[PDB]
Amino acid sequence: EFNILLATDSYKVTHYKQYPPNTSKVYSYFECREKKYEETVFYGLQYILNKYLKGKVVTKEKIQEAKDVYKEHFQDDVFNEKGWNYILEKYDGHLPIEIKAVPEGFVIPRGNVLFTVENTDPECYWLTNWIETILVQSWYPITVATNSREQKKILAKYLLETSGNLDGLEYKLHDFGYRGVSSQETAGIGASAHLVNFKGTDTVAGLALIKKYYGTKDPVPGYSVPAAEHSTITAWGKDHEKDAFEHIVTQFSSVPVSVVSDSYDIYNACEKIWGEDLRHLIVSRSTQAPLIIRPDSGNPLDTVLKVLEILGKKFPVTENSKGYKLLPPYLRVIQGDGVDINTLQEIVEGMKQKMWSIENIAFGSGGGLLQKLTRDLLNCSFKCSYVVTNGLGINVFKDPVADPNKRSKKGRLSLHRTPAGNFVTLEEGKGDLEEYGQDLLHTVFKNGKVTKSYSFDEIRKNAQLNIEL
Amino acid sequence: EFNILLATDSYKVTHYKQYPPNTSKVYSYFECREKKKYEETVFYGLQYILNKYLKGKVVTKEKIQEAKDVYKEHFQDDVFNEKGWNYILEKYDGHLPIEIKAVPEGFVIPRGNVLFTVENTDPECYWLTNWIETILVQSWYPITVATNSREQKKILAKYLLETSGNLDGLEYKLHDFGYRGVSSQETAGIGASAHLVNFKGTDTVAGLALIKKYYGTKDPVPGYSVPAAEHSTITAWGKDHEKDAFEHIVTQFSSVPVSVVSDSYDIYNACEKIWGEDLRHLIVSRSTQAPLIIRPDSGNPLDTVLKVLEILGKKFPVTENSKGYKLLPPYLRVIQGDGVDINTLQEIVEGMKQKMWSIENIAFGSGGGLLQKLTRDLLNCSFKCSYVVTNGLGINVFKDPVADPNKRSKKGRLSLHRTPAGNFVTLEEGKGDLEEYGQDLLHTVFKNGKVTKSYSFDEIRKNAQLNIELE
Ligand SMILES: Nc1cccc(C(=O)N2CCC(CCCCNC(=O)/C=C/c3cccnc3)CC2)c1
Ligand SMILES: Nc1cccc(C(=O)N2CCC(CCCCNC(=O)/C=C/c3cccnc3)CC2)c1
Repeated sequence: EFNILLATDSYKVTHYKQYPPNTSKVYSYFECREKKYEETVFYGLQYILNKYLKGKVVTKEKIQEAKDVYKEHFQDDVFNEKGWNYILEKYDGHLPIEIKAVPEGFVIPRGNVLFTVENTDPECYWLTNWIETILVQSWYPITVATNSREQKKILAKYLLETSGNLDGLEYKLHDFGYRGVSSQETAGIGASAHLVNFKGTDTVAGLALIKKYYGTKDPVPGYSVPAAEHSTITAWGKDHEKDAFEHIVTQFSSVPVSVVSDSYDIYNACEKIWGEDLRHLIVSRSTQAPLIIRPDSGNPLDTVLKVLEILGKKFPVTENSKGYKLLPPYLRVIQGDGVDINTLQEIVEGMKQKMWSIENIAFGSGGGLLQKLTRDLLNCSFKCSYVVTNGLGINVFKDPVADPNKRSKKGRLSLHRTPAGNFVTLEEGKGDLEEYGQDLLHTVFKNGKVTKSYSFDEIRKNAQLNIEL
Repeated sequence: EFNILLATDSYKVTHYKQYPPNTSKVYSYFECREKKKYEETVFYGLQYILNKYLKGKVVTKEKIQEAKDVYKEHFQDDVFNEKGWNYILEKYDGHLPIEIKAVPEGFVIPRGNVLFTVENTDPECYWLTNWIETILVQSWYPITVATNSREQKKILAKYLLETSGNLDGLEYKLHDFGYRGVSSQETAGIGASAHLVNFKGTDTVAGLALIKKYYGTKDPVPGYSVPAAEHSTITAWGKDHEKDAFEHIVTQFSSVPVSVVSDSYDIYNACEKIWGEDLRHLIVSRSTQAPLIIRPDSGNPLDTVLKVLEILGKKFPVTENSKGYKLLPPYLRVIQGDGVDINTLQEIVEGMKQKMWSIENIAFGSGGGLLQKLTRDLLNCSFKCSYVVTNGLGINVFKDPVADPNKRSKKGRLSLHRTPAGNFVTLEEGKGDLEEYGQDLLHTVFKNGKVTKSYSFDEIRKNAQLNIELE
């Protein structure tokens, strides 16, 4: 079972002995520090509040387990047993913490307060930063959701330019990342974050997480279709690739079906197998049930362009109302190898230059989508900005000489709309002056309870692109 | 609760309809594919997966029904192999009819070798082998963390031995700072445990419980830490009182090593004029067991380390060790734990060496670089079907994409062997059966729902030792 007393960085065990004597308040905040990626989608806090922070999180057994572990880990008795016991006894093991946060799905420029944390009992001054470690992990769903939304912006731009509309947008970036993340837990968190922006996923773990922690009106938040893998083609033998293809598209004759076509020779597969031997099985398919040809190797742009050129010579191409070429409706491509935000841009731009509509393609992304991301992409960071010691509040901050980008904010913070409707973070308690209206942060956790929450449907609404609105 | 029926890539739900008819066996393997440097990989983490997710009764009627219900909506179609999952429930009380054979954990194996194989033990469950690809391929993560951590240990060992003449302290020279910087609690425990294969210092507490539960150590714990400050504990004093914070902290922890982040405002002033003058008397009186460890945390990591050492060498008595390298007094050391990854680590120790500073002077912390800034394509960790039985005939299967020979997979039944010169070879096409190469190094570790062979964390560490530590 999870034990919050064992879910912090080791050094934080020792911090209660380091703050100024008679400190009754430690007040901290989270931002995606300013330094590409100008605005971040705030998502994932609610998962952490519910799974890890709410309710009775301290027990006698957890305190004893922690004590025993830390005694050996530090080769010394430095653990605040009394401090944890106080929480157990006074609050029935509910954390005396208040968290205020911007609504989930909100899209906020860099360098703004996203949430704040403070203790609600003077005895628990040390608890605010105990829980930095677990809260800072919100970087991950924030960053996944942000980077996925940034890819959506690219796809929207190019789809609108090449087709005149956004039809199909929220299926154009499919999550392939389940195997390529670091754990089952990560898989669910990251896949949920991608689903803020798109509807297509193979990372099944995302569905249960959303259902449990956020909720949707629809039975599920994301969808998939049948598709082949190398094992299901290659198992037939090298000389029987055509047989595998015929079997699979016949098994799935009335739903869209993706078929990995590069086991031996993508270009032969497209030109000869699909384009000649099995063409009669493709041209007969419903518009609601296309064959989706999947290359999976080689230079992504060059491979997509060559696959399209092949198919456009074997199948009847049309020219849409914008002047771009369009495969027949029973035939599409999915490129799901080497896709990240940079190659995504390269591919759609190269397709546009060769007069191929983005309607012809969808993308899959695995590691690029869910794994090839770090906390330093958006500089997601938690810092103390205010303390009260001997009854006096002081504004506190770091400001390292050699790196002004690491300067932190001072004092009590609030988030506001400017007169032009942008965001601003007021420091030093200046929000109290009421020159910029009401604080946009809401209390979402207090004293062991989640006090405000968002459905997944609301999060999605909040995270929509302008071009969509 | 975890449901293995919902723990696969969605498309794999449809694959039972795609394999050739009359297929009784699907046999697949995992490797860290070679790429025409990370030449060798530490095999670690499978045992976690086997125990946590794969062993015992993993199928129930309720799990079947919930998968069925989710998949109907997710696919907008009924494609789920309810019959096949029910078969396992009724026939094997929900235990997976799968055999997995693996190289022992901690083993260090060159790229492009079989590390483990998976096959179904019941013909009806031909589809189950690749169902569990997704969950098993996540072993990429502990392998990669353990590998990348070991490659960093190789760099540290080289420069420590050069600058000092020995490896003392090596075991503590790369500390895990990564708990906040990973994507989840579960990742934290897995990655931290992988780093501890190579080192003994960690602040990622999650790693300890994982090792205790799934591997085990003769010692009470596998990893250790010391007291240390963060910006909050310094800055909470007010800037004008940074010296008061330092004094308070080193006096609180006067008898153990203590790390004190020193860059809140001006790292150079803190070193030269706070530690180097105002509080010097509290540092020179410390035990060799209980040094002050000054922690910069900003600026160019090499430049900052070199400037910090230059300042400290002017304020504190420096000696020259027997190799000619400068050494701080024993009550004073440095920890650099900003911007550290395998590339910057190398830069910093080389820069130190060029300026005649012993690596004895320094330890490193690494967070995102150690545990998060890694992907499955670093070592090309990959799982592929290499053998099937169809109509009772075994056939060697493989991929070989025309545009990428690096993605060619191995053929047939595989086995891993020592070569006559003591290297490793993977034999393909069942050639291991010829017995020209001594015993297969793959052992059965899972069979029909049971974990059949386990390794302690101690054994894993032994297996993963560096040669230089052997020598
Ligand atoms: N306009 C346009 C253009 C392209 C297509 C379409 C269209 O019909 N759809 C949009 C795409 C949507 C999903 C397709 C997933 C296919 N699945 C795979 O390829 C699975 C691979 C995989 C690989 C590795 C790991 N896990 C899974 C089906 C509907 C429309
Ligand atoms: N030769 C030599 C050279 C350098 C030192 C030493 C020496 O005494 N040791 C080696 C190092 C070992 C551990 C020190 C960790 C200190 N912890 C921190 O700085 C924690 C920071 C942090 C930051 C972010 C997230 N989590 C934690 C103490 C023993 C010997």
